[PDB]
Amino acid sequence: MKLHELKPSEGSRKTRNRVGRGIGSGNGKTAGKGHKGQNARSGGGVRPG
Amino acid sequence: PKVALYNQNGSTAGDIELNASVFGIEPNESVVFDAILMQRASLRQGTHKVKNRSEVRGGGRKPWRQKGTGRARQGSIRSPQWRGGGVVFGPTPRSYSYKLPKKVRRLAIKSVLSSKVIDNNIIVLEDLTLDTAKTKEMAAILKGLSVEKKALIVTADANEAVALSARNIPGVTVVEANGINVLDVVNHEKLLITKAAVEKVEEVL
Amino acid sequence: PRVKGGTVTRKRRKKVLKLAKGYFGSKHTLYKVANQQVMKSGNYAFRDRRQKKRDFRKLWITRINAAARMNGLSYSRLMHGLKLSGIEVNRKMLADLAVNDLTAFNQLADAAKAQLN
Amino acid sequence: QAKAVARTVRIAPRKARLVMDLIRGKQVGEAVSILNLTPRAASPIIEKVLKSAIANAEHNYEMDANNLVISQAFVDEGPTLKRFRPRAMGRASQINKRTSHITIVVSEK
Amino acid sequence: YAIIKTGGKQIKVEEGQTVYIEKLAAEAGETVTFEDVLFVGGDNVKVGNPTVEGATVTAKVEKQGRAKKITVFRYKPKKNVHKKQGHRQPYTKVTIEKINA
RNA sequence: CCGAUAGUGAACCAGUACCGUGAGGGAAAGGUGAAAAGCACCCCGGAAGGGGAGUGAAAGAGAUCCUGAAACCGUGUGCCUACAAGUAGUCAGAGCCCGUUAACGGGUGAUGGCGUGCCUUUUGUAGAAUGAACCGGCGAGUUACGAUCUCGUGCAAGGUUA
RNA sequence: AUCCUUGGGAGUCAGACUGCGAGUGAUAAGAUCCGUAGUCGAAAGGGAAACAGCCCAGACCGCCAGCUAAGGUCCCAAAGU
RNA sequence: AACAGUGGUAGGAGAGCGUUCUAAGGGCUGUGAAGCCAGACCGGAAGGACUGGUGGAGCGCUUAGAAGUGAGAAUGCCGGUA
Repeated sequence: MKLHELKPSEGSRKTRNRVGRGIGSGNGKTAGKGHKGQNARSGGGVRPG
Repeated sequence: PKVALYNQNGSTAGDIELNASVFGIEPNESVVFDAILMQRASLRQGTHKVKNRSEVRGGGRKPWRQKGTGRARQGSIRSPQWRGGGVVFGPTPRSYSYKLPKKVRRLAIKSVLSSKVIDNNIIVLEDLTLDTAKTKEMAAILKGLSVEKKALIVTADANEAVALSARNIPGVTVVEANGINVLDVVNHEKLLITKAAVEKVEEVL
Repeated sequence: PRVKGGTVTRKRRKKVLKLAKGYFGSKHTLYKVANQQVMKSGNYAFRDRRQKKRDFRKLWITRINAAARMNGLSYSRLMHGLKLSGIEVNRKMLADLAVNDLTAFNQLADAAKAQLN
Repeated sequence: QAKAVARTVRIAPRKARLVMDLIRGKQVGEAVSILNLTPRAASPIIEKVLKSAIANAEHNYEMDANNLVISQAFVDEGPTLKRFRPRAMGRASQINKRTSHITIVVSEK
Repeated sequence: YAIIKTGGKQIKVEEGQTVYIEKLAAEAGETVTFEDVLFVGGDNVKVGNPTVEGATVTAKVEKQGRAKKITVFRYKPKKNVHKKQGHRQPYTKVTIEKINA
């Protein structure tokens, strides 16, 4: 591997979902959490079981 | 690998015979790639720190009241919404080292050495005898062995003769016998070895 | 690494304002009202790219009756005449144009009346 | 053609656009007489700039100073002082002490 | 003057009048005859049973190029929808010679 | 890691100024030039403030003193306007005026057809429901450590070593 | 051309209106509460003068192409005094 | 290449564009870098490029990697100006 041409493997790297930037990305305004619902607010969330 | 030996001047008749299991592997193109990247990482120091919202030395009383003036709610002075700061998440100092398995870790250096044999770039420098320790000796040898750029020198002894030279030579790096590693070989394009270190490296691994 | 992003905002502000010249008042001057008004004038665009395609026909149909009644026929009857005597697939801007060089249109209207009997 | 610049004498701009709009287009024998009698007491700020603009054209270029047409006369709001003036019931409003830049470009007929 | 279905949409054409129609390859530089002529005109050799049997019109294709860039931008006036389509349109600068009756 | 709304609150005579009886809160404020060569002399002006003259590469660099945007405030203007009802645009459109990152050119567009902002929250908002005076900058989904699934890599009833 | 399992991954668990069938109501309500179907919501276009729910119909994009649906065919305003 | 599709909130998946820094060399700068303003140029968009003028010392490209990675709405914060 010449350090110029340093390309990764076939499908081992993948971009993080940058959540909450702009409308047209998907998941911009509500940032995937949803609407009015315990779960959409900050700080969780409820106990697991 | 039946590469002809070098007299460091001659240079020279007589060829050496290397291990197929070390210098004759089809190089793994994506197992090498993982190993540069853990090598570049953790050379970074990780000393980036941000005074967080609590951690900012700041008065915590509310500036004005809750409800009753023509303003907003505006809880603390030193928050995230204010001029004073600071960053919400921020970078905190942290780690970057992590160890690959040795069945990878061998097969990285087993790959890149085997790759550079095919690309006609190993020049085995027998016995590396230097009669003084000035850098002008290594000026002539590298140019006399017709190499120009960044270069590695594998000394099986960690010589005071070799290593005091050639470091002021701005591209060439003098390496420990054990001290071979992937960001030295990939970076410096070419590596010069004693006859004794090929005995050593093929019986390191 | 700290990311100011001090330039990227500016060049987007200065392409919408490029697309907002000639607007009345200070919609052309400001940004934060202009980005509404460009946003209208794209949504106002696409509707009106389907009006000239649908309302220029509502010109030339009047510009047939303003010639078809010179020869004593109606568009509701004339476009039946061209559909029978002839299977004529004449463009309705161009059975219009047939007015620019009248009486080429009337001789087509002459072709209409023969199968109106 | 000549130019004089005032650069930060304390007056409001809008209290000096009005003195100015009996000048732009007039003559030297038709503005120094008019500025003395407006009375509009931002006048002798400008009249010490027009008359200084003519005696620029007197010394520096010798453009036959009595035969000049006043061409450009724009005035811009310069560096604004700002003071807080107190007010009852704890209001403490603001007073904007404005400053202007008078430029009277005097030119040949 | 000749009336031609190439399109599919119809053009009034005299000889020499530069006419923009669809992208048709024509290997821009070559010559193409047009094949659906209605209404010869002039001496009013008028159409009948559509398409004047073989009254074709030759044309020297000169340029094949794209139009002004047009920004298709539809947006829903609430609900966070934005669809911004840059768009081009391919013409062919057909130069027309020898209206043949 | 930061490059002056960041990084300590403080790159600057900062816990200063101010605010509080008092415990306490607590700022803003970087850059002439390579060096002062920091503008001798003449003209206007009481004096600041200018115009010539020299200084230097620059003086538009001359005291917030490199860069200087926008809101704003001007001055000139080329085209439109004093029978007009308008979320101010779009598509059509002659006249008039210019010649271009050479293109089915650019600007104003007399008038006609269509057309009630953006966002939140809602069953439903042009909304007479909330939000914003504008302009510029800062401002919000990670990070540490584990558990799970796909994807990839090495080795394969043997894999990793703290 | 869909469905079954299996795993990862979320949103909604307040809906409205119109017709058909029901209760409460006074066989009152753009009323409430169910079934069923549509549409809206998440749907732009044309109708219904303007109109989230009726009527017709689904917007990848350009055309100064043609044919039709609901509704129309004196002027407004396209099409038959 | 044939045939079909291509409205869309909450949401799931995929592909991209940006900005800052580091790593390979390769490549522009006093014969003028970054940034600024103008303009009728090009790609599906995010967006790029070119000529002019200002600006007077730094800067991009490719290929990967890290992330204080993107602004119109917080009665947000500060400053300026209405």
